[PDB]
Amino acid sequence: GAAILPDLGTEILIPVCAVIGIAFALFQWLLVSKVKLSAVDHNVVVKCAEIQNAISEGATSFLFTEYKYVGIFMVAFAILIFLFLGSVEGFSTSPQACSYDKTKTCKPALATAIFSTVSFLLGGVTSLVSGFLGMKIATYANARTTLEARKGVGKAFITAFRSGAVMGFLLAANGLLVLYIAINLFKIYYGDDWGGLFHAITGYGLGGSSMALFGRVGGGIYTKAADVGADLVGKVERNIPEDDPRNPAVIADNVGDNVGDIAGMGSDLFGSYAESSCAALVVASISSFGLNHELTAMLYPLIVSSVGILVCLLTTLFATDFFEIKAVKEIEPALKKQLVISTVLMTIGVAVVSFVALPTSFTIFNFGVQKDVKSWQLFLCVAVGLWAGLIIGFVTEYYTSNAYSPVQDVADSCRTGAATNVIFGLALGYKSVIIPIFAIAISIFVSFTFAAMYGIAVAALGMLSTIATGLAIDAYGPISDNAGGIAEMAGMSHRIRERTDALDAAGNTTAAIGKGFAIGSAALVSLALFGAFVSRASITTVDVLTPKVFIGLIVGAMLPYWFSAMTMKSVGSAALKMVEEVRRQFNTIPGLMEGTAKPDYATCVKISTDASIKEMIPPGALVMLTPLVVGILFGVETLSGVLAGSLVSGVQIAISASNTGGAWDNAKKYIEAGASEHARSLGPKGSDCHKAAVIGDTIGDPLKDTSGPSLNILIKLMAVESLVFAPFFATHGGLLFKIF
Amino acid sequence: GAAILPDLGTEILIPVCAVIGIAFALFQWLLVSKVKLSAVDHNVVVKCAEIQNAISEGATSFLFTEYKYVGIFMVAFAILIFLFLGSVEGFSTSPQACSYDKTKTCKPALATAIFSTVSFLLGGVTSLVSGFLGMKIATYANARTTLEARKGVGKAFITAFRSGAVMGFLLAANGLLVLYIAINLFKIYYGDDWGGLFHAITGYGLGGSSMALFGRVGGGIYTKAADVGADLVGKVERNIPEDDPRNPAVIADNVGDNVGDIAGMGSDLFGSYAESSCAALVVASISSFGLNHELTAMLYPLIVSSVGILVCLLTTLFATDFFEIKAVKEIEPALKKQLVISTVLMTIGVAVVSFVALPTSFTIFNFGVQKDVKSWQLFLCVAVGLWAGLIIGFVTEYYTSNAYSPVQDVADSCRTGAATNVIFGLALGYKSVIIPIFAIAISIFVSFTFAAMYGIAVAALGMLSTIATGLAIDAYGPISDNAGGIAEMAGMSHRIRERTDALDAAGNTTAAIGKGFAIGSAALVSLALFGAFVSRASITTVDVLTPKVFIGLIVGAMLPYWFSAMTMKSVGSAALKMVEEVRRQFNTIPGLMEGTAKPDYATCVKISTDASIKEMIPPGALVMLTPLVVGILFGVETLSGVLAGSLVSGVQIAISASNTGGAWDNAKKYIEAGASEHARSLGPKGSDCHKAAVIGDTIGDPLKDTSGPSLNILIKLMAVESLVFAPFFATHGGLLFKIF
Ligand SMILES: [K+]
Ligand SMILES: [K+]
Ligand SMILES: [Mg+2]
Ligand SMILES: [Mg+2]
Ligand SMILES: [Mg+2]
Ligand SMILES: [Mg+2]
Ligand SMILES: [Mg+2]
Ligand SMILES: [Mg+2]
Ligand SMILES: [Mg+2]
Ligand SMILES: [Mg+2]
Ligand SMILES: [Mg+2]
Ligand SMILES: [Mg+2]
Repeated sequence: GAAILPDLGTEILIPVCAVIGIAFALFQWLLVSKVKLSAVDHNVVVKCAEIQNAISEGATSFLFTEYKYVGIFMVAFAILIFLFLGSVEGFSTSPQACSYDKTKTCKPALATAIFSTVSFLLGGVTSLVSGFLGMKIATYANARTTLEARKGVGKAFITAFRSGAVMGFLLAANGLLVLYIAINLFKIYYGDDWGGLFHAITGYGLGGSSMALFGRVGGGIYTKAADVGADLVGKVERNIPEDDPRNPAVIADNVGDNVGDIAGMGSDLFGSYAESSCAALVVASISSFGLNHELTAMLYPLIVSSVGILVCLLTTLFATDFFEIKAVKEIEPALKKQLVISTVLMTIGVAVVSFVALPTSFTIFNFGVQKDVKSWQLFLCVAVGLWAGLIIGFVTEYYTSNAYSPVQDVADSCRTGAATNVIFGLALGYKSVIIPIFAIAISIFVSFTFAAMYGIAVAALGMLSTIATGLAIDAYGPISDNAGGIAEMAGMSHRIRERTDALDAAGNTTAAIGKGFAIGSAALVSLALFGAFVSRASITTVDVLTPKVFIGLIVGAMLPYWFSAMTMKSVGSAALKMVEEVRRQFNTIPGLMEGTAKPDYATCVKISTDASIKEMIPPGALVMLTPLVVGILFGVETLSGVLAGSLVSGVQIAISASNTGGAWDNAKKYIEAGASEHARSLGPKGSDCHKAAVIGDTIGDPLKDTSGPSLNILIKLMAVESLVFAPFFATHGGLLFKIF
Repeated sequence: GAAILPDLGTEILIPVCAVIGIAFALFQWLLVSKVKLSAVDHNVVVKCAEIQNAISEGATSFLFTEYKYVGIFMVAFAILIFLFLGSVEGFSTSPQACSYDKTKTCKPALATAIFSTVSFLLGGVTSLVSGFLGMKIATYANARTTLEARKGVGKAFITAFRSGAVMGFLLAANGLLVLYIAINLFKIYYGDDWGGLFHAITGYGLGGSSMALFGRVGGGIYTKAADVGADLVGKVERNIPEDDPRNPAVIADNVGDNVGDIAGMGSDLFGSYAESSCAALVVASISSFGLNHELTAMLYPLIVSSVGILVCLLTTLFATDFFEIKAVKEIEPALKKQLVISTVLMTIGVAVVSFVALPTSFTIFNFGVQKDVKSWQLFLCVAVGLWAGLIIGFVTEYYTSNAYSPVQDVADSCRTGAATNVIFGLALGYKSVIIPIFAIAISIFVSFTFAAMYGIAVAALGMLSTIATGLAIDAYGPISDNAGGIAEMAGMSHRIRERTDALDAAGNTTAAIGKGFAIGSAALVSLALFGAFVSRASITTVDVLTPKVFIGLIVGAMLPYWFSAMTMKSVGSAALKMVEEVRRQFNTIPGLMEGTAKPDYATCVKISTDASIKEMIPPGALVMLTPLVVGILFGVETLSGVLAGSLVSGVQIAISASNTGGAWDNAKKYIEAGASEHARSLGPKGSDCHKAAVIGDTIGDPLKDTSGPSLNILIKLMAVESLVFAPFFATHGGLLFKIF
């Protein structure tokens, strides 16, 4: 029948939790504000503050530029959405039989065409705010982390983690709240037509991820162009420290961290959150929950997320208060414990939520038939995703942390030069896919078996139920990155850089981990969305052994490579420019190498601004146009193949790129830190071994920061896009087969 | 209906063409014998023949070693083939109703369990002979190519190309003759049970690809460990010319070209040919050709191959007689003319064959139903694969020859160091997959529609119809590669090496093209076998949106990466050892760097001998065990997913790795040749640009020569293997689902 938790209870619980998540984030921002500094040893607090201003000014500046374009694109694309969805019923205004129940009347397809546009814009905008907010907190916390490092690793860790949590909590609560608001607003018009309500609502994730795609690639190109240029000429050529203020590309590099690893990453994960929620909602909308108009159960995913916010708050308190770091070897397990604790607490949280928000029996729509599902089967659906996530974290840590043998061997291979470094690095990344894929496959199998597409979507959301914490441990990294950047630029003592280098190395692992969650959840949500698309397209069977499906499958499997070709080439080209620029300034500015002359930072900022803004367009277009072109020309069966193929194929390359990139970075950190006999025998900085690592790191740069992480967006974006345009491809698509 | 050409004529025609092909091969060998030399400036000729002997001894010594292990394994696996297939009908000896026509009676399954073992071993042995005969001609032709280079490139080119033709006509004609024999031999037992006959014949391809997986991987690891070692210490560290007899790894390296790029590749393409024929045969055996016992049409594939030889013979004359070569500008065009001419003639050829060897109307088995097909549609099926082959060749040249921009930009990117070289090279390879996939997709759509799994399989044969030429142009490369290594080692003039370097460069592009054909044809044949596998396993539908298929799909898609992880790491490790070794000799043996002392070659041969024999086992096991493990534990649905997944995923990485690898190679050559202002700008040899390219080149070594090309075996092997064991899996597999 109904659940223990009455509807009005749900309607209160959700926004209350969002409000708690927001209040908690503000509180943390407030605590961080205790670290004082101003640009008006005293000299060192003044240099930190000016550098921080430079970075802040650059990051805010680029985003406004980027968002202007993306914002325009968004508005264009929303028009396409209205037009195409609107034409499905020739823009009629009349009601129609509910496609999920012929006996009832549903709102016109036109309404949905309109509201899908509204949720799209909503998601687009929210995705922009997610990246902008993360950027504001990161550019605020970076120099404060630097100053706090004067007292030790532990203190700096706290200010970087707290701030990472500012972003995590803000993003989760705001994404939750907006969606919650959107649903309640849409419902006023839809009333009893919940299928229409929730089918319109899915624009929200389409919005989120479209904007994310450009945010990730734009930011991604911007940052790696600087990073490669700065590192190659500075470290490999001119034998100076990494973020040396003599290096004209350092400002661009550090801004790059906020603009890619933060803003782009933030948008990326918002889209993950939005899509997973949306995919669970559409399926439930025509399951027993939606048909019987049972609000609490319908909003199950949002209740899961609300509780995630609370669990993550708790988990946060452990790292922030109940515990203290005194030694560097403690940083990574601190971070790892955030995942362990949250996963355990959330397992209990989901149990409770599954107990009180689900009737013990219900039906889940399953390709035209109401499948009987029990609430303990559902618990296992979200729990299996949540646990697959954790497994993925552990495996990814094992492959990217310099505490373990894979990366150490990679560093060790530097002893025979760059070529062996790269071979080992590539080999490592390839190897690293094995277990996450099994974890994903297991997740699919359990969740698919128990509750079809709905179960799979709820597994995705389970993997993202602790998104607040996931984001915190991840956002922690770029802030720690800037901290050391600012330390070197501020001429602070070697003790500070060693501390930031410890934080930053842990950040590399944490980043690989976040990528892992992004890929894992993306594979889940995409499968669910694929299934939903299939019903909506009135496809009876996706048969791999039909010519239309199979050509789609193989072409779909190529797109991730097409996409990587473009993004790699962009970074490669922009970095080539950057290096020529950096060399020139060392070669022609008297006193630069000497330390008496100040370099031109703006020119480097300009090179990575010009390249990113321009070169984000073709890959964005590839992804976004593909479902349209394929659906219109070849049709829904073929598009089917493309969805499956880009899923199973993209996922392998996404994982191996992000991990290979991470492994190289930390293999270099291992050499730079020389905190063991092995490490030292590879040093010191400047050695042939070290420069070999730098070469690896630098090749890994676009792998793990531009193409790699955007691949998960490629996959999940094409999937909501397809679901949103499904009736339009069903009705007006497959032209090439119609004319012939 | 039946065909113009009588069964008796077909029985005569086939071996005549085979005999002709062998007659033409021996002839070319005799001409090569004209270039006389011996061991036991004429001081050169003695040194060359001394050098040639170290290599010939090395190649031979390794293959025997390698073939000892493979042969043993070949025996073990054959037992499994007998046990597992025997267990289908409890090892009964009674006849049984035909699988395809219940009204009729068919031979015992046990009989087939036996013949499948017979054809398998027949295949393994014919594979080993293919690689061995290729090594023998190559090891005989290399020094002959060196000596005739004293009279310009043109004369050195013919001895090289004639020798390439020797391997190509022996392989194409021997695989044909044995198959033909095996069929007729098998017929004696099977009589009217053609279904049983040609299902028994499929073991042939399973055998060929089985004894090729190990030869490609094993030989690919021997070479490349040597290659990376010799080049990194030689050129990058000690600044001596490539293949300098000072370098203790040069003998292994030049042996490696024969043991990997000749032997391994020879076996690879044998598998490709055997599988394509066998695949075409099995669908035909239960089509109207096999039901109505129409022999000529039944052996249509073997008839296509037969005219293939003749056509390729004619085509070869154009390079051997009808047209000569002066400018190095001409070599690449001469090689590419061989593709174009053979493709045109053979288009007419297949038209002839299709007009005389097929009834104008017939039926093709189509997933349980006889599908009406017209002989002109079959013409199109093989032609589309034939032309797809040419397209793939052209595109592969565009992305791998240093006469075009992609590779030139890659070389150019060396100006900013090894990292930009690697980033650019990686991007290029990714890029390069687009058009070939499209070609493959088009071939599939056209062939699948017309004639189902038969068309597709016949499209694979179409792409391989000119294999005699394909092998000629490809084998030519390693022969040229050795010819330059011997020149250096014999200390002939700069002008000698500069000529072979041009021949070698042509060989690089030519080896990439061979890789395209291998990958292109493998995608085609695997899909047909997959199809065949599906009927044979009594699967109604391969539905992507089922838990069993989907987990198969994503896991299958991971396999190519797991396999690449092993093979890359293998070369990485062996390469690390080889460098440590070449350095050891350079630092200890007094006056070695001078030339007053002889390096210990045997040590370097041992490091690579030890690595390859050991390290080829796991990846072989992975590919061999996967169907068995998946089919038995999870069942034929999941294995369906695995097969589809490993196909669409593995092809992307196979192409991109091969092209990247070829690209870095030719970019290095480009600099080394300095035949333009731009090339000379990056030089001279020893320069930073040249070293950065060497780094890129040695990273690409395992990419194009170990992992990359082996992947096409991974895909096609798993497909035949799955087909052969289908009844077993259908009957006794799926355990994990039965018990729970
Ligand atoms: K990081
Ligand atoms: K070659
Ligand atoms: Mg850097
Ligand atoms: Mg950074
Ligand atoms: Mg940094
Ligand atoms: Mg890092
Ligand atoms: Mg970096
Ligand atoms: Mg080499
Ligand atoms: Mg070689
Ligand atoms: Mg060579
Ligand atoms: Mg080569
Ligand atoms: Mg090589």
